[PDB]
Amino acid sequence: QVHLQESGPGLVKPSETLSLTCNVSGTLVRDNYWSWIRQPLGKQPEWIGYVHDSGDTNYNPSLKSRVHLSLDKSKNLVSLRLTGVTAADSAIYYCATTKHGRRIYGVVAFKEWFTYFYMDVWGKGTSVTVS
Amino acid sequence: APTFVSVAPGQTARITCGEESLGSRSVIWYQQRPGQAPSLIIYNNNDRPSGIPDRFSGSPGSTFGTTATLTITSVEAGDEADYYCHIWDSRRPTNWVFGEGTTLIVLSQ
Amino acid sequence: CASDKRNVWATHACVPTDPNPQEIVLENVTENFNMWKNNMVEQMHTDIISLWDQSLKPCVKLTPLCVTLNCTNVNVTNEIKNCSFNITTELRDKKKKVYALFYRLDVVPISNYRLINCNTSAITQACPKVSFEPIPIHYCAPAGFAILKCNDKKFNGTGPCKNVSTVQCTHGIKPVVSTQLLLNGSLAEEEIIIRSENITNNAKTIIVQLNESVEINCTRPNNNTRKSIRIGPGQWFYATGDIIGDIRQAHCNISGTKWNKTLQQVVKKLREHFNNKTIIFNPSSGGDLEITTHSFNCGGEFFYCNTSGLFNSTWIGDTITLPCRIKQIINMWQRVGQPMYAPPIQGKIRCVSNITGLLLTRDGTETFRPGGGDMRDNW
Amino acid sequence: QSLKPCVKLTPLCVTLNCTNVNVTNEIKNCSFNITTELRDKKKKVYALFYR
Ligand SMILES: *[C@@H]1O[C@H](CO)[C@@H](O[C@@H]2O[C@H](CO)[C@@H](O[C@@H]3O[C@H](CO[C@H]4O[C@H](CO[C@H]5O[C@H](CO)[C@@H](O)[C@H](O)[C@@H]5O)[C@@H](O)[C@H](O[C@H]5O[C@H](CO)[C@@H](O)[C@H](O)[C@@H]5O)[C@@H]4O)[C@@H](O)[C@H](O[C@H]4O[C@H](CO)[C@@H](O)[C@H](O)[C@@H]4O[C@H]4O[C@H](CO)[C@@H](O)[C@H](O)[C@@H]4O[C@H]4O[C@H](CO)[C@@H](O)[C@H](O)[C@@H]4O)[C@@H]3O)[C@H](O)[C@H]2NC(C)=O)[C@H](O)[C@H]1NC(C)=O
Ligand SMILES: *[C@@H]1O[C@H](CO)[C@@H](O[C@@H]2O[C@H](CO)[C@@H](O[C@@H]3O[C@H](CO[C@H]4O[C@H](CO)[C@@H](O)[C@H](O)[C@@H]4O)[C@@H](O)[C@H](O[C@H]4O[C@H](CO)[C@@H](O)[C@H](O)[C@@H]4O[C@H]4O[C@H](CO)[C@@H](O)[C@H](O)[C@@H]4O)[C@@H]3O)[C@H](O)[C@H]2NC(C)=O)[C@H](O)[C@H]1NC(C)=O
Ligand SMILES: *[C@@H]1O[C@H](CO)[C@@H](O[C@@H]2O[C@H](CO)[C@@H](O[C@@H]3O[C@H](CO[C@H]4O[C@H](CO)[C@@H](O)[C@H](O)[C@@H]4O)[C@@H](O)[C@H](O[C@H]4O[C@H](CO)[C@@H](O)[C@H](O[C@H]5O[C@H](CO)[C@@H](O)[C@H](O)[C@@H]5O)[C@@H]4O)[C@@H]3O)[C@H](O)[C@H]2NC(C)=O)[C@H](O)[C@H]1NC(C)=O
Ligand SMILES: *[C@@H]1O[C@H](CO)[C@@H](O[C@@H]2O[C@H](CO)[C@@H](O)[C@H](O)[C@H]2NC(C)=O)[C@H](O)[C@H]1NC(C)=O
Ligand SMILES: *[C@@H]1O[C@H](CO)[C@@H](O[C@@H]2O[C@H](CO)[C@@H](O)[C@H](O)[C@H]2NC(C)=O)[C@H](O)[C@H]1NC(C)=O
Ligand SMILES: *[C@@H]1O[C@H](CO)[C@@H](O[C@@H]2O[C@H](CO)[C@@H](O)[C@H](O)[C@H]2NC(C)=O)[C@H](O)[C@H]1NC(C)=O
Ligand SMILES: *[C@@H]1O[C@H](CO)[C@@H](O[C@@H]2O[C@H](CO)[C@@H](O)[C@H](O)[C@H]2NC(C)=O)[C@H](O)[C@H]1NC(C)=O
Ligand SMILES: *[C@@H]1O[C@H](CO)[C@@H](O[C@@H]2O[C@H](CO)[C@@H](O)[C@H](O)[C@H]2NC(C)=O)[C@H](O)[C@H]1NC(C)=O
Ligand SMILES: *[C@@H]1O[C@H](CO)[C@@H](O[C@@H]2O[C@H](CO)[C@@H](O)[C@H](O)[C@H]2NC(C)=O)[C@H](O)[C@H]1NC(C)=O
Ligand SMILES: *[C@@H]1O[C@H](CO)[C@@H](O[C@@H]2O[C@H](CO)[C@@H](O)[C@H](O)[C@H]2NC(C)=O)[C@H](O)[C@H]1NC(C)=O
Ligand SMILES: *[C@@H]1O[C@H](CO)[C@@H](O[C@@H]2O[C@H](CO)[C@@H](O)[C@H](O)[C@H]2NC(C)=O)[C@H](O)[C@H]1NC(C)=O
Ligand SMILES: *[C@@H]1O[C@H](CO)[C@@H](O[C@@H]2O[C@H](CO)[C@@H](O)[C@H](O)[C@H]2NC(C)=O)[C@H](O)[C@H]1NC(C)=O
Ligand SMILES: *[C@@H]1O[C@H](CO)[C@@H](O[C@@H]2O[C@H](CO)[C@@H](O)[C@H](O)[C@H]2NC(C)=O)[C@H](O)[C@H]1NC(C)=O
Ligand SMILES: *[C@@H]1O[C@H](CO)[C@@H](O)[C@H](O)[C@H]1NC(C)=O
Ligand SMILES: *[C@@H]1O[C@H](CO)[C@@H](O)[C@H](O)[C@H]1NC(C)=O
Ligand SMILES: *[C@@H]1O[C@H](CO)[C@@H](O)[C@H](O)[C@H]1NC(C)=O
Ligand SMILES: *[C@@H]1O[C@H](CO)[C@@H](O)[C@H](O)[C@H]1NC(C)=O
Ligand SMILES: *[C@@H]1O[C@H](CO)[C@@H](O)[C@H](O)[C@H]1NC(C)=O
Repeated sequence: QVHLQESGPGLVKPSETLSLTCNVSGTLVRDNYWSWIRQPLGKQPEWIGYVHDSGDTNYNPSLKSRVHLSLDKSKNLVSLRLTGVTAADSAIYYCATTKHGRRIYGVVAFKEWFTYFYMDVWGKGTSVTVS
Repeated sequence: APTFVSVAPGQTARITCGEESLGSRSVIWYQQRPGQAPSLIIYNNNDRPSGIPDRFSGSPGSTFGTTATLTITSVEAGDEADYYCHIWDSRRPTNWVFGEGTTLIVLSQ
Repeated sequence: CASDKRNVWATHACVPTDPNPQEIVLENVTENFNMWKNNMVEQMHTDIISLWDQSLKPCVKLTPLCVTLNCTNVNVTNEIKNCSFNITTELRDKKKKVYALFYRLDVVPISNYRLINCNTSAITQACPKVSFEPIPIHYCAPAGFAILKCNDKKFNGTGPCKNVSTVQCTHGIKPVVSTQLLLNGSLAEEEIIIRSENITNNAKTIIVQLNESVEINCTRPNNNTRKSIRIGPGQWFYATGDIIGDIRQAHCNISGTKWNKTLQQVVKKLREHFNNKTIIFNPSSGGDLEITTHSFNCGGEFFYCNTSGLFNSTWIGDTITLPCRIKQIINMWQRVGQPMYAPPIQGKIRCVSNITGLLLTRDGTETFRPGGGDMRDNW
Repeated sequence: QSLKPCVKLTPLCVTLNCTNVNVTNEIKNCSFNITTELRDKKKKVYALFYR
C-alpha cells in the first residue's frame, strides 16, 4: 500500500512561491510516475503536470512557465513548485501516482497510437490559500 | 459546474461526459466522495482496477459521434459521489483538465 | 477493338468479341518476332489515350474554383487541410463561402493557398459516374491481315519462334496503369523471364515477368465522406467532406516470404546475363512522385506508394508495409497542362492486386532500381 | 483550323485609359485592368496599341 502524505505552507501571499511536498511511503519515488492535481473549490480538478525519471516530465501549457516538478531520490519526496501565485491558485492540491498505457488504433509502425495516463493512488491533499 | 441526476436505491444511473468523440478514445472515469480525494473507477473505457465491482462499466471508445457514458447498475448509498471524466481522443490535443462531472444523488436516505 | 455503367474504357467506339475465338497452329513455320519493334504497342498506347480523353469531355470544369483558399488544420489532427473559399452559385450575382478538405499534395502556398494547377491549365473533374476499372480489350485484324502468336515457353523479347499460331485476334488485355510494379498481367509459364532490348545497356529498361504472382493488399482506411457543391447551372463539384473517425495513413501489404523468394529467383535469372557479380537493389533515384513511387488506381483513388521497403537488398553468390499517399489532381501519361480532378470516394477502400512483374533499370557490383514511367513498357 | 487551338481576347474587352505621354515629342499608351489566374484578383497593366 502506497501512502502519499502531503504538506505545505497552507497560506501564501500573492506573487510568492508555493512549494508543496509529497512524502512518499510504501514505494520509491524513482519507480513511479508522479503527478499533481489541483481542485479549486466547487470546480472539477486540473492536471498540473507529471514528472518521472528519464526526462519524462510534462506540464499543463498554462502553467508551464510557472511550475517546476522534481523527484528527490534521497528523501523519497515529490516536489511541486508554483511561482507568481494569485487568487486563482487557491485550491486543494493533490499528490498522486500515475500509471500509463497505450491506445492503439492503427499501424504501430506509423505511430497510429497514443499514450494515456491515469491516477490510481491519491493522497489526502492539502488546502492552499493565496492571500 | 456539475450536472445533477438522481436515482432510487437499486436503480441504474446514467452519467455522461464531454462532447462527441471525434476519433478513437480512451476515457477515464473517477469518483469523488465529498471531502475526499478522488479515485479511479474505470480506465481505458471499460477496464476497472482491482477493488471496483462489476456494477461499474462504461461505453466503448470504438465509436464516433457520441459522448462518454458511465453506467452504474444497482446504485447504492455508497455510490453518492461526484463522477468526473477525463477524455483522451486521437484527433484532439491532450486534455489537461477534467470535464465537468455529474453529481449522483441517491434517494430515500 | 473487340470487347464486352459508363466505364471510362467502354465508349462503344468499337465491336463485341467473338464468343468462340479461333487459333490455327502453323506446323513447320518459323517466324522472327521483336517486341521492341512491335507497332501494336504504339497502336494500343494511342487508343488508350483517346478513350481516356473522350470519356472526360462531357463534364464539369473546375476553373471557377481557382480562387485563393484559406486553409488550416484546426479540426483535423491533434497531410490534410481544411480550406474555406468563395464560390459562385447558379445566380451570377451571388457568392457563398464553402468548406472542403484537400490533400496537401494538391495545394500550393501563394488567404494562403491556391490549387496546384491554376496558373498552368484548366482542371477537369472526372465525370462522377465513370469508373476506372480496367476492361480487357482484344485487338483484332482487318481484312487482308493476320496476327501471328508466338508459343515458345522460354521466348524472351526477340528472335525466331518455332511454334507460331494464327489467331483472329489477341487475348483481352487489361489497360492497367502502374509505375513500378506491373499488376494483374499474365504470368510466365515455366520460369521468370527477363526481357530487355539490350541487357547490357543502361539506357534500356528491363521487364521482368514472374511465373508466380505476389499479392498486394492496399487500403485507404479513412472514412471519408462526400459533399456535393453547386458551382453553377447543373455544374456540381464533389468535395471531400469531413472524416469520420481516426486519421490513418494509406498503405499496402506484401508478404515478406513471397517477396524474398521472388527476389531470389529474379536474381538467379539475372546472374545468367550478368557475370557472377554482387547484385544490389536500391530505391528509385529521383524525379517527381509519379516516377519515384509506385502508383495505381484502386477503386477510383490514386495511390502513390513508397517501395523503398522492397528494393533494398544485397545478393551474393512477416509482412512488409508500404506507406502511401493519395492525390486528387493528376496528370497522366506525362501530359503537362492536362490535369484531372478525381472526386473523393465515399467510404473505405480496399483492393487486392496481383504483382505479376517488375520494371527495372540499371545505374551506369551491379545496381538495379525500380522505374520507368513510360506506359508503353507496360503494354 | 490553325487558329482554333489558342487564346481568345474577350477578357480584354474593357475600357482603356490611353495617352501619348511617353511616345512622341499613331501609337497609344493604354492602361487597363485584367484578370489573373486567381479569379478574385485584378491588376492594372500597360500596353501600346496602334491607333
Ligand atoms: C497490413 O499489415 C499490418 C501489420 O500486420 C496491419 O496492421 C494491423 O492493423 C490492425 C487494425 O487495422 C491493428 O489492430 C488493432 O490492434 C490494437 C492493439 O491490439 C493488440 O494488443 C491488445 C492488448 O494490448 C494491451 O494489453 C496488453 C495486456 O498485457 C499489454 O501487454 C499491452 O501493452 C497493451 O496494454 C491485444 O489484446 C490484441 O489482441 C487481440 O486482438 C487481436 C486482433 O487480431 C486478436 O487477433 C487477438 O487474439 C486478441 O483478440 C493485440 O495484440 C487493438 O487494440 C485494436 O482494436 C481496438 O481498437 C479499434 C480501433 O478503435 C477498435 O475498433 C476495436 O474494437 C478495439 O477497441 C476495443 O478495445 C479497446 C482497447 O483500448 C477499447 O478501448 C475499446 O473501447 C474497445 O473495447 C471494447 O470492445 C472489446 C472487444 O473485445 C471488449 O473486450 C472491451 O471490454 C470493450 O467492450 C485493433 O485490433 C493491428 O495492431 C495492426 N498491427 C500492427 C502491428 O500495428 C494492417 O491492417 C494490414 N493492412 C491491410 C490492408 O491488411
Ligand atoms: C498530441 O500531440 C502531442 C505532441 O506530440 C503529444 O504530446 C507528446 O506526448 C508524448 C507521449 O506522451 C511525449 O513523448 C514522451 O517524451 C518523453 C520525454 O520528452 C522530452 O523530449 C521532448 C522532445 O520534444 C520534449 O518536448 C519534452 O518536453 C521532454 O524534454 C520521453 O521520455 C517519452 O518516452 C517514453 O514513453 C514512450 C511512449 O510514449 C516510450 O516509447 C519510450 O520508450 C519511453 O518509455 C519507456 O521508458 C519509460 C521510462 O523508463 C518507462 O516508464 C516506459 O514504460 C518505457 O519503458 C516520450 O517520448 C511528447 O514529449 C509530448 N510532446 C509534447 C510537445 O508535449 C500528445 O500526447 C498527443 N495527444 C494525443 C491525445 O494524441
Ligand atoms: C486487379 O484485379 C483485382 C480483381 O479484379 C482488382 O480488385 C478489385 O477491384 C474492384 C474495383 O475496385 C473491386 O470492385 C469494387 O468492390 C467494391 C466492394 O463492394 C463489396 O460490397 C458490395 C455490397 O453490395 C458487394 O456487392 C460487392 O460485390 C463487394 O462485396 C464495390 O462496392 C465496388 O462497386 C462499384 O461499382 C458498382 C457497379 O454498379 C457501383 O454500383 C458501386 O457504387 C457504390 O459506390 C459509389 C461511389 O460513389 C456510390 O456512389 C454508390 O452509391 C455505391 O455505394 C461502385 O462504383 C466494386 O464492385 C473488387 O472488389 C476488387 N477485388 C477485390 C478482391 O478486392 C484490382 O483492383 C485490380 N488491380 C488494379 C490495379 O486495378
Ligand atoms: C481563415 O480561417 C481562420 C479560421 O480560424 C480565421 O482565423 C480566426 O479564426 C477565429 C476562430 O474563432 C476567429 O474568431 C477569428 O476572428 C479569425 N480571425 C479573424 C481575423 O477574423 C482567418 O482569419 C481566416 N482568414 C481569412 C482570410 O478569412
Ligand atoms: C505555377 O505555380 C507553381 C507553384 O508556384 C510553379 O511550380 C514551381 O516552379 C518552380 C520553378 O523553379 C519550382 O522550383 C517549384 O518547386 C515549383 N513548385 C511546385 C509546387 O512544384 C509553376 O512553375 C508555375 N507555372 C508557371 C507556368 O509559372
Ligand atoms: C505449339 O503451340 C500450340 C498453341 O498455338 C500448342 O497447342 C495447344 O496445346 C495445349 C496443350 O494443353 C492445348 O490445351 C491447346 O488447346 C492447344 N492449342 C491449339 C490452338 O491447338 C502446342 O501444344 C505447342 N506445341 C509445342 C511443341 O509447344
Ligand atoms: C492472382 O493470382 C492467383 C493465382 O495465380 C489467381 O487465382 C487463381 O487463378 C487460377 C487461374 O487458372 C484459377 O483457376 C483459380 O481458381 C484462381 N483462384 C481462385 C481462388 O479463384 C488470381 O485470380 C489472380 N488475381 C488476379 C487479379 O489476376
Ligand atoms: C533473347 O533470346 C535471344 C535468342 O537467344 C537472344 O538473341 C541472341 O543474343 C546473342 C547475344 O550475343 C547473339 O549472339 C545471338 O546471335 C542472338 N540470337 C539471335 C537469334 O539473334 C537475345 O539476346 C535474348 N535477349 C535477352 C534479353 O535475353
Ligand atoms: C548493347 O549495349 C552494349 C553496351 O552499351 C553496346 O556495346 C557498345 O557499343 C558501342 C557502339 O560503338 C561501343 O562503342 C562500345 O564500346 C560497346 N560496348 C561494349 C561493352 O561492347 C551494344 O552495341 C548494344 N547493342 C545494341 C544492339 O544496341
Ligand atoms: C462511414 O461513416 C458512415 C456515416 O456514419 C457510415 O454509414 C452509415 O451512415 C448512416 C447515416 O445516417 C448511419 O445512420 C449508419 O448507422 C451508418 N452505418 C453504420 C454501420 O453505423 C459508414 O458505415 C462508415 N463506414 C465505415 C466503414 O465505418
Ligand atoms: C491479403 O488479403 C487476403 C484476403 O483478402 C489474405 O488472405 C487470407 O490470409 C489469411 C491469413 O491467415 C488466411 O487465413 C485466409 O484463408 C486468406 N484468405 C484467402 C482468400 O486466401 C492475404 O493474406 C492478405 N495479404 C497480406 C500480405 O496480408
Ligand atoms: C520512402 O521512405 C523512406 C524512409 O522509409 C524515405 O527515406 C528517407 O528519406 C529522408 C529524406 O530526408 C532521409 O532523410 C532519410 O534518411 C531516408 N531514410 C533512409 C532509411 O534512407 C524515402 O525518401 C521515401 N521515398 C519516397 C519516394 O517517398
Ligand atoms: C536497407 O536496409 C538496411 C538494413 O535494414 C537499412 O540500414 C539502416 O540504416 C539506417 C540509417 O540511419 C540506420 O540508422 C539503421 O540502424 C540501419 N539498420 C540496421 C539494421 O542497422 C537501410 O537504411 C535500408 N535502406 C533504405 C533506403 O531504407
Ligand atoms: C469570401 O467573401 C467574403 C465577402 O465579404 C470575404 O469577406 C471573405 O474573406 C472571402 N473568403 C475568402 C477565403 O477569401
Ligand atoms: C498565411 O498568411 C499569414 C498572414 O501573415 C502568414 O503569417 C502565414 O505564414 C501564411 N501561411 C502561408 C502558408 O502562407
Ligand atoms: C518459377 O520458376 C522457378 C525457376 O527456378 C521454379 O523453380 C518455380 O517452381 C516456378 N514457379 C512456379 C509456380 O512454377
Ligand atoms: C531474404 O534473403 C536474405 C538473404 O541473405 C536474408 O538475409 C533475409 O533475411 C531474407 N528475408 C526474409 C524475409 O526472409
Ligand atoms: C483599374 O481598377 C482600379 C481599381 O481601383 C481602378 O481604380 C482603376 O481606375 C481601373 N483602371 C481603369 C483604367 O479603369
